[PDB]
Amino acid sequence: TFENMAGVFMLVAGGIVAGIFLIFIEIAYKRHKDAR
Amino acid sequence: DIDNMAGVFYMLAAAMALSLITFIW
Amino acid sequence: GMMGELLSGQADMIVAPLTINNERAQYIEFSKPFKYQGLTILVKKEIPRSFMQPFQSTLWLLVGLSVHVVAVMLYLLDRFSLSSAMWFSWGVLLNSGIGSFSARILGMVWAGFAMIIVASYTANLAAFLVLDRPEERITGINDPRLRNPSDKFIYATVKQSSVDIYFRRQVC
Amino acid sequence: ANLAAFLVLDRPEERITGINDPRLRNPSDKFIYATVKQSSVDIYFRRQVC
Amino acid sequence: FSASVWVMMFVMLLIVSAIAVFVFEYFSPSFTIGKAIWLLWGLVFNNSTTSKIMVSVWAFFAVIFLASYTANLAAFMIQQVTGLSDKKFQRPHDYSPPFRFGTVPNGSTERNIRNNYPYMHQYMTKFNQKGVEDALVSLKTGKLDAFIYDAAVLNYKAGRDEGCKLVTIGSGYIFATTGYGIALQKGSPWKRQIDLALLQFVGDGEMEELETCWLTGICHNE
Amino acid sequence: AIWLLWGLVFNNSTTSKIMVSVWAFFAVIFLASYTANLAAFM
Ligand SMILES: Nc1c2ccccc2[nH+]c2ccccc12
Ligand SMILES: *[C@@H]1O[C@H](CO)[C@@H](O)[C@H](O)[C@H]1NC(C)=O
Repeated sequence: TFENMAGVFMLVAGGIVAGIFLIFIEIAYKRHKDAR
Repeated sequence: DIDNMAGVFYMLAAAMALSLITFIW
Repeated sequence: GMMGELLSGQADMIVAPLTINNERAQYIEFSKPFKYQGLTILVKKEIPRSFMQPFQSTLWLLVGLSVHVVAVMLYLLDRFSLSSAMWFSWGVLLNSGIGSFSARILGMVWAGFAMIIVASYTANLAAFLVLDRPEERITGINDPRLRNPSDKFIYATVKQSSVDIYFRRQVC
Repeated sequence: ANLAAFLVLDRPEERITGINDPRLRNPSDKFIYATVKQSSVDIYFRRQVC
Repeated sequence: FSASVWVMMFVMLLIVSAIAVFVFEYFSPSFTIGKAIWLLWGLVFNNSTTSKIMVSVWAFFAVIFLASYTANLAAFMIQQVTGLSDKKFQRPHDYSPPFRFGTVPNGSTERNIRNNYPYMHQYMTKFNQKGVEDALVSLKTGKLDAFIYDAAVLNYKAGRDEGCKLVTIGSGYIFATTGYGIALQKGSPWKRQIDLALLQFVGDGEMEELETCWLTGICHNE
Repeated sequence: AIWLLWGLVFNNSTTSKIMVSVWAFFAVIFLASYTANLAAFM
């Protein structure tokens, strides 16, 4: 509807994207460290 | 709200009492 | 103005919206009105924008630390008598269904905490949505907000029209 | 939604608001109300233009 | 509530679901095709490690969205002829139940409505009454469909009607927003005083109490 | 028994199956009534 929903939806989408991007490399580095 | 804080902290005492009871038993 | 122009002979008939007044009728006779319509108050309409994240942050920090501390302390208690612990806590937060005596009481207290926090969140959302900024800024001449001539809210008539006469013809 | 609406819109105790209340104006036989005696309520009622 | 924003919310849900299923498929290093959809619906629904965190936070967002939707619905749930320009009056024969209305012979309403649509006056001549009380009785007993008369008296009767079963069609739809006035005499020297007195009374506002204690429309709902 | 009893009452937690299901429905009704009462109170 108005900004009350659009803004929070955009913030949630951006947080999802950033979290996925960070967690992918974090898990990759953690697995590399565990199995070196 | 201040009332909500008190309401949510009321159950914390019961939870910690149960934790102490199950730890000592 | 127009009334003086009419009285001076510069006009013979006025076809325009002209409020009927006693002072005007004392010098210029009027005809039957087209329709009856009073005067109201015009105020710009604003859409509120306030979304519950900015409402509180201290409660979010408190719950975020509380979940971790209770999870670690209860896992330590269970071990006596990590990644797996935090995964289990997140799964229970998502759905209470899982997918010696310490486990039962832990589940009961955590489900009660989740229920009370979600109920409080829903109640706050509903209250703040039904009690948002209202478009009601005035109700009439007797509205208290109209009475105070505060500099914060500035409002006045456009000219010396019938509104001015009505204001001048009031006892209070 | 139905539960919430029917709970917030239940029977209200508000039956009158004053002399100008429309429900007081109608002398309908369904709602019967009168003064006890000829006290000052009667004088106030008699001393009204309408 | 679902006229225009429904399409936007549906397309947003579709695109976020597509993004979620794509990233879940890319999170392969059980079956992606047979578990991603189930998990996506389960997190959104109330009772249905890279993927776990995003699934949990999206479930929390879905719970927030459901709470907001319930609050919006709660806020929302708070809250026939339309004048003479309808075909019901002009064409009563097109309907199986014949239309019947009341009027006053040797009155003013019939003389006002005979000028426009004379067929309406001819039809009304068959159905005639002799008082407002007869119209009220007919409306209470259902013997009359609608009644046409002066706006003020009709509104007063509707307000004081028992059960509020008699109402008009909106407000401000009066065909001729006329008045009553004072019947003077041709050439009488009172047009210089009566009008001034009436205007002074209107300006000073001495009619509010009269209209509150003499009209007092009971049937008011909000 | 305790786990099923809590699960039916909670939102997201053949003689016994029918009674458990109907009691879960009753618990949902009770939760809805409690939420409505809180909304009226606030
Ligand atoms: N005067 C009003 C109220 C007075 C007391 C309690 C609730 C009310 N709700 C209203 C809602 C709409 C208009 C007037 C309202
Ligand atoms: C006009 O008709 C009405 C019928 O309602 C009747 O009461 C009245 O006496 C009539 N007037 C004349 C002048 O015939």
